[PDB]
Amino acid sequence: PSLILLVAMIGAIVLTMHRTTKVKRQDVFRRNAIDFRRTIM
Amino acid sequence: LAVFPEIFIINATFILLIHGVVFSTSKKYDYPPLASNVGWLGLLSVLITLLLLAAGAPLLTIAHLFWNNLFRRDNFTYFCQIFLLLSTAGTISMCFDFFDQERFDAFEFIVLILLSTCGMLFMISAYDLIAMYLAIELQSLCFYVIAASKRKSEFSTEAGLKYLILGAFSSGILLFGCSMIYGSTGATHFDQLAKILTGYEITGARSSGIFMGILFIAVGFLFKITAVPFHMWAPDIYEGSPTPVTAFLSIAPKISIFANILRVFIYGSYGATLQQIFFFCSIASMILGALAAMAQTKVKRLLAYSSIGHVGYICIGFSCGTIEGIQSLLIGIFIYALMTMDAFAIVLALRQTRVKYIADLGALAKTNPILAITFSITMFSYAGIPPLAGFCSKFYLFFAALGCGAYFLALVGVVTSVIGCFYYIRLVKRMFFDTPRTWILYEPMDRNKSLLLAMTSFFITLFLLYPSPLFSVTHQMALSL
Amino acid sequence: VSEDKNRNYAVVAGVVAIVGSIGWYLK
Amino acid sequence: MVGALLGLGTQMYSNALRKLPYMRHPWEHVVGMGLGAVFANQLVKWDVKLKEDLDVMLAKARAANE
Amino acid sequence: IMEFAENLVLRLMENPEERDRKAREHIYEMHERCKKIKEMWALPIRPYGFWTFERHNAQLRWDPQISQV
Amino acid sequence: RVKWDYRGQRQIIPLGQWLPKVAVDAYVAPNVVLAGQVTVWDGSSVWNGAVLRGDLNKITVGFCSNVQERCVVHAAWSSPTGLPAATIIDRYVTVGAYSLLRSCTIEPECIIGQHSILMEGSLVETRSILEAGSVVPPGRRIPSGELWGGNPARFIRTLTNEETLEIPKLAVAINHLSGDYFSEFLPYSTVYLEVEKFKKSL
Amino acid sequence: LSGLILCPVLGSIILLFIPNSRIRLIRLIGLCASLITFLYSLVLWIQFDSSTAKFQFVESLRWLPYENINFYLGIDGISLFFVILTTFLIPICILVGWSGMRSYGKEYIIAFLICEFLMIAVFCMLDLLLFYVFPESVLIPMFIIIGVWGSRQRKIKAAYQFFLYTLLGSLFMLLAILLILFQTGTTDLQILLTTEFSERRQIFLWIAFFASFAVKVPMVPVHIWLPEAHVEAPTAGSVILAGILLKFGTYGFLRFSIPMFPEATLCFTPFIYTLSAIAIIYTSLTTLRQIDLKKIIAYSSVAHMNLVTIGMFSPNIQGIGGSILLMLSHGLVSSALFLCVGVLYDRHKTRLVRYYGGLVSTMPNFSTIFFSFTLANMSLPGTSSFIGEFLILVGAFQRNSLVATLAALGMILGAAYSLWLYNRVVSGNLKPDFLHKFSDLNGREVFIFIPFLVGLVWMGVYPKVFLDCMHTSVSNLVQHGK
Amino acid sequence: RAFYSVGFWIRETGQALDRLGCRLQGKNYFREQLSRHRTLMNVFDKAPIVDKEAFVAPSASVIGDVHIGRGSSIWYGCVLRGDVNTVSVGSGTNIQDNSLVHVAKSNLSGKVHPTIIGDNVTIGHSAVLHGCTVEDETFIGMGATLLDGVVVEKHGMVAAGALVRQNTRIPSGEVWGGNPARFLRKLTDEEIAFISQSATNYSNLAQAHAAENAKPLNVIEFEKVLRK
Amino acid sequence: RAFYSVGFWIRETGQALDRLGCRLQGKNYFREQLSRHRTLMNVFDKAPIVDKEAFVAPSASVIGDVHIGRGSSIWYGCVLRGDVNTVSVGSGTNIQDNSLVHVAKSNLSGKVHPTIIGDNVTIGHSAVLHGCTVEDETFIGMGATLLDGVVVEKHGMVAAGALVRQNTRIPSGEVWGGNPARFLRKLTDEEIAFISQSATNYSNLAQAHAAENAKPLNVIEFEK
Ligand SMILES: CCCCC/C=C\C/C=C\C/C=C\C/C=C/CCCC(=O)O[C@H](COC(=O)CCCCCCCCCCCCCCCCC)COP(=O)(O)O[C@@H]1[C@H](O)[C@H](O)[C@@H](O)[C@H](O)[C@H]1O
Ligand SMILES: [Zn+2]
Repeated sequence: PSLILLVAMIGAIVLTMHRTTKVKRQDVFRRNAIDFRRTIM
Repeated sequence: LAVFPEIFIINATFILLIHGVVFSTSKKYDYPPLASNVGWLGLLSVLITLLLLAAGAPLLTIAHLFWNNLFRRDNFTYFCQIFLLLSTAGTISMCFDFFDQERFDAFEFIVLILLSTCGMLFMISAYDLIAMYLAIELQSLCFYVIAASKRKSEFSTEAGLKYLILGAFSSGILLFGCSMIYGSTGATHFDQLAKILTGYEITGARSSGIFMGILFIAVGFLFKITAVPFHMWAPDIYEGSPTPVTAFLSIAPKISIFANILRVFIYGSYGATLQQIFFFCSIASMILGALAAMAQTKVKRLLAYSSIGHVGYICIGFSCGTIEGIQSLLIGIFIYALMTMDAFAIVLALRQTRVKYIADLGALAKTNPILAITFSITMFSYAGIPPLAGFCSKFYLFFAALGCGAYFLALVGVVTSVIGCFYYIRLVKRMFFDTPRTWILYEPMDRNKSLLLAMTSFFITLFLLYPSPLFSVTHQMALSL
Repeated sequence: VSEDKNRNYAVVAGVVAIVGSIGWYLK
Repeated sequence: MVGALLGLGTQMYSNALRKLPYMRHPWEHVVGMGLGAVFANQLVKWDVKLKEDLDVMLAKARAANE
Repeated sequence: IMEFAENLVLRLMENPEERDRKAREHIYEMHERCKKIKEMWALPIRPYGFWTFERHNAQLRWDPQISQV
Repeated sequence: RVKWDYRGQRQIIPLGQWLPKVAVDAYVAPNVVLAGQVTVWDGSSVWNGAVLRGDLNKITVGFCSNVQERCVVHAAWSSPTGLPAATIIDRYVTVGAYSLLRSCTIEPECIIGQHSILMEGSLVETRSILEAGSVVPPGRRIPSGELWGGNPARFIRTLTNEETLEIPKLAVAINHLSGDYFSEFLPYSTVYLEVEKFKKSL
Repeated sequence: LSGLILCPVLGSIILLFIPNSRIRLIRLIGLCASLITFLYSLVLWIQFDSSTAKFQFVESLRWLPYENINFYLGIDGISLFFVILTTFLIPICILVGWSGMRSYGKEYIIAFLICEFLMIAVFCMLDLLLFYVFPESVLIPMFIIIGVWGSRQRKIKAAYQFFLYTLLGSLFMLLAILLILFQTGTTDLQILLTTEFSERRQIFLWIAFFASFAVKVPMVPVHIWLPEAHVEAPTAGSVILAGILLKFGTYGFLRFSIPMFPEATLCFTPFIYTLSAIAIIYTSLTTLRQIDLKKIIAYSSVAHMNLVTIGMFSPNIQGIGGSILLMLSHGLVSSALFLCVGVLYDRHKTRLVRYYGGLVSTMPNFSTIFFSFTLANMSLPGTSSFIGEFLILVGAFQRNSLVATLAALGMILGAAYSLWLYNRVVSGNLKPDFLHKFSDLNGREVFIFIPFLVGLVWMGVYPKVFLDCMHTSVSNLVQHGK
Repeated sequence: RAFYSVGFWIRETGQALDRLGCRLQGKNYFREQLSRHRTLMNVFDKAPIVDKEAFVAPSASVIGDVHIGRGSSIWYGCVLRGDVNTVSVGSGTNIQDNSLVHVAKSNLSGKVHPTIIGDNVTIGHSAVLHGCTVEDETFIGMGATLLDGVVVEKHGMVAAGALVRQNTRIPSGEVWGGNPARFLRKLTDEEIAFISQSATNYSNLAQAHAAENAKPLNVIEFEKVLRK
Repeated sequence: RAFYSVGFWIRETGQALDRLGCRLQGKNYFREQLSRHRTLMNVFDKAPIVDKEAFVAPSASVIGDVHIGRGSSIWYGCVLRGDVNTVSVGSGTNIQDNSLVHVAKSNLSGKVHPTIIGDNVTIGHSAVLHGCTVEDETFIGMGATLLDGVVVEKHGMVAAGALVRQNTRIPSGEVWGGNPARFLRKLTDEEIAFISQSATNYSNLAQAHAAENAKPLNVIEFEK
């Protein structure tokens, strides 16, 4: 049951983090050298 | 000692969980996706365990402190646990594509698979209703979580939700069975419950508490292994959830719950009184497998119903308590697991498709023809075509059913297996000899699926040429029970 | 005539693996 | 033994499934499968030994003709 | 003839023990007919692993009247 | 700017998130120039000198769909008139020698013969053989199974179904040749060794 | 036999590591491996002693320890030349495929999927469980041979309800095999011979084997799979089908019906009598209705095979000798006719039958050889098939000759339509639309014809070397049926 | 120890050299993936004064006497052999892929006529400008074959695959075409609008092919494309 | 070829051993996407043979069985891709540019025959000669195209943009310059002088162009 409470913690985290932290708050992840500056759409 | 397979895979999961969480939440490493890095170390924590578990074969029974309290390891638990870690090894290996290609930074899916594998390692060696339930629910809870993981597509969320409902209700039934049995016997340890339930003869001796208890335990289990009268969501569970988590909760809980059934129903309670429900479940499971497989389109749901039907073909080995029957059941789990790991490795190789049916599965005879050969091999294996391994599984199961005098069970098995053979031969023909049907092209599979598909395809075709090791293993496991 | 840390460690550990395993299948 | 041929196939079959040609040094790591086949046959022998032991234990059990 | 047809036939010879082969096969299968009839009979073998702990730890706690006197 | 780059010419030239990914078993002859968005698919064969550029849209050759020697395949900006004009050379299409393509969406099982110039929106229908020098104006949907040709893309003949059955055999024969060539190249190259020996001469 | 047994599997697997687009090597070496396995089959023939109830070259390897259901490999009597015919015929399929490119028909794939001697296995396999695995097992190789390089006449398929019944019948036999296996632990065929069953159950087990067999055997209620399987089969898929896959059912009856269930066989003699009789009558009259050449030869094959059945019944040593020798002569004659009709297809590239005309101008040597084998499929007295069929007939030896009187119609209509169809094919200067493309036969073509004509004549003028090497075994079988 | 493992670099040279000991079954592998290709300038006796902003594709062997204007491109695989007679390219003339802008020595009568291509001249893929002068702001067709002395007037597009015979200098706006030198039509004004649009867009598109001249460090740093 | 395949295997293991058995020590030199078309004379079990006085341009690939004689030239971008049957190019020919000479493999639909190019043949740019037994002192035009089995006889000046048809044995000295192959005019003698002198013109222009060097200053610049 210790492991089951740990799995409940991991589960409530991976489920209901809701993209509100490093799950997606890392960055939009947009880089410059990989862009074409829209001169050619 | 004696918990070194558990002590390790629990420490390793913590080392991976802390290592993964520290890095994924790290500005210095640009918040990297720790999947496929806590993986790789995940599946090695499996192999090092499988090495810690296989080596200490006499050492697993090294203490008594565990015996009459917590859990009893023996040759059956040892061999079936080397299998669970091996079948968890395949399941993590096939996912490596699902981590990189599919955008998953969620590494803790790995550490949850590892915690579930520890829960299953404690299910196999579970030797007390309390331990059986606790390990069952540890693995079922890890699997509810990792089956409700994908939060973008709503299709996986409701699938995981009905999986949680079905699993929690199945566990409630199983637990009420444990309650009735304990309440009517005052003993939960299988070593204690065995002494009471010798000469119980429910249909002849009035014992309603123990009867309803064993019935509810059998119903909870037949829910967990998604047998026919209680599957009730299993097709939608396998279809909606992502493909690798389906490959996990579709092959490993079967192995584990079936080993647990062999423990409680062949040692904890041994009588022809309870296996009647499993006989009925076998009949209707082979029936439903055959017919619904004839009816389905979506390859994920087709594999769902095929797995239900094959779980049926398993329980005919339990529908008679003879050593030949139990050994047939064990042969059937190994040849159903390796074949299912193969089918799911194939379904995972075709990541490019969305939820698509056998028509979109077509053209594989043209694009990647060796993968089509492998897929036909696996589907034949399910059908039971003689020169393959699934035939050996179904044939030894039917021979045990005949030697056990259940001639009608063998009859329904053979008619359902012939229906399945026809359906899968027709499927292979439709895939190979006609029906081009829109030619969806696939990114290539990675080495991890490649070796697992290749080794398993070799195992299925070159099995009858050497069935001695597996037959010896399963007969030793049956004797040990 | 040099390298970076955290990779030469990895190559030394890979050498330790194959040398160690040789000793294993050798014994 | 036959494990050597099987491994070269497992590796080549793997290459055939990823679309890659049938070429590289892993075909020389199929010697590991030759080691695996020898171990599997060795485990067959060990296993039938243990099963004969369990079978004589069973023969001792089951009322021992009484 | 052709210089060796005589000894060209001694590539088999009678060696008639292959019937004792089936003789002892039959012993095999006469025993094997006891494959499926056998099952659990022992309640005296180590599955009686409870008392060896009960007698072992009964004195420490969970005891009615020993701690009294 | 200086000339004679030691690198030669990199045959796979990405730009702005656009990698012309080559699927394996696709012999991309070393002279070619992939650029922008050119998704060549399984079993394809981009032969000598065949450029494949990249615009707002994306080139894509299909299964077994070879682009033979010295064949330019570009795409117009958007051409939103009737349909988005992203060249899709779909399965088994044998774009023959020294042809030319732009924003046309060829259909399965064609044979775009030698020196056959094309243009936008020329959806050459399925199972269609084009004669040599098959020049096409924008929009001329060459219908199914119909042999064509002519400088303004004038129809010529409909084809017996035996030739239509033979077209896949020609595509897979080209693919056999492509595999025979793919067995001539290795994953990485040995050019770097020569370049290092050049640098150690400096 | 110990080492010389596994020639085709070793050859196939060690060639699998030679993809080799340049076909010459794979063709050459696959053909050499086939020819040497045939050479070892024939030296195994020479190795035979026609004097023992035991099986000639017995070998085994443990397959599952308890009850030891192991690869028990005997070649006495009938199996001796059944495996010989198998090998005799497999290089024929390897040799009908010297096609130049053979590209879509990837040559190494057909080499590897014809060079599987599971037919050798089943004919030597002498424990009816693993023996069961093989005829059902050869269906996976047969299905790929039947359509992957097979001519596509329809969306390739078999009657689905009939196919489900055919495989259901095969698995029904499996339940019977297990019932006998656990009936007295009897693993293999020697001890299934020795043992004795309940007469009440012998009949059930007999008909349960008979389900799968009489599907493999083309009896009247279920035989439709031969025509539909052949007209789509490739040139070398029919040569194997007629050659061996029909012998499967009759050899199954021979080994695992007659000396297995003597009382059940005694009881069901009239059953198989009438079944095979009416089957021969039907398949004799049918080629009236059928104009398709492949269907014609397939139905003549049904006729001959139900003659094999109407003869295998007997405790007549002559009876079962005629049965097995009609099997040999049939694996020669129907496969030679399938070779014929395949050459006649390819040289004409047409799949109508009214279109084969002016053959004496295009390929007159094909006319000669086509007669040399259609006289045989009607069993010209003098041919091998005559010795076979007339020992089938005299099979009414201890009998009272009432089923020979139905074989009357069965064979008279057979010979009649044999001559009618040989005419219909070679008749007249019926000018076809082939654009003066004569397509004279090849030297390799007349070669692959050579061995069938040679076996046919060598039997038809001298059946001793085959009736000998057999009599001891069949007579032992009969006394166990006594 | 590491860096002294160059012995495996030396060991590789052995197993690699083993290609010589293995090229005996027939004369095999005379190719070695060599280094020298005197391509991007290949000055015969006159040098190109191509600008610092005129993107030439490293495949384009611009031989001998050539001059390209600021903003004009010389696309992939287009040989420009200005070896016997002068060549020139105005600012914005995008000589597209597979071109053959190699001039002449003569053809049956003198006709030296150094090829001069003006500004904004969108030349098509696989074009063959053997010996014609081309005027400003015209759009030659992909596949065209412009023969000796064909003064392609301004804003007059040549059709796709449109071979033009000798001396048949097209008029302005007259869209030419056909295997023989015949006119087709006078399309529209939107035609010239799109000509200029495609010219400037191809100019800035060639200015987007700066990755073609990236450095090893910059190539492997673009290989970060996996992360994004 | 079998031993050729084995050679491919030993070389890969060798290249790999260098690539990551010694470039492991800080070297990404192997990873540079350098070109491979510089295999001008790409090879098989059959190889391309070329004599001394035969300029081959480095922008041009010469694949398959080739027999480049004396004076012949393969200028910038050409592809003498002739795997199936030998490209038996004669002496003194002049491909001149991005032309193509194919016996390129099909499904034997027309039994592709070798391309025996003659002598002093000044083939023009973009010509797509394909299974062409073109004889000696012949001219083929700019942007041209040919088809299977063609035999351009002596002095047959095929014109620009032309598309000669299959198996058409063009007569000796007949000018065919159209998409449907069509004789147009008996060639004049001044054209004969031009075609027989442009042969030696390029013969000298190809002995020129003197690639045969290296440009390290540019290599040092492109290094930085
Ligand atoms: C005469 C002809 C034959 C001569 C002998 C021929 C063969 C001998 C056989 C085996 C040699 C040993 C190993 C075989 C090779 C294994 C793979 C080694 C791969 C390797 O370099 O990655 C090292 C780590 O490396 C080990 O993780 C550890 C790898 C340790 C390998 C040490 C090898 C050198 C020391 C000497 C051997 C010690 C052991 C001696 C006894 C056993 C010998 C087998 C790290 O580099 P890196 O940062 O650039 O990382 C690589 C990354 O590994 C690649 O996967 C990527 O593709 C690449 O882009 C880059 O990211
Ligand atoms: Zn020129």
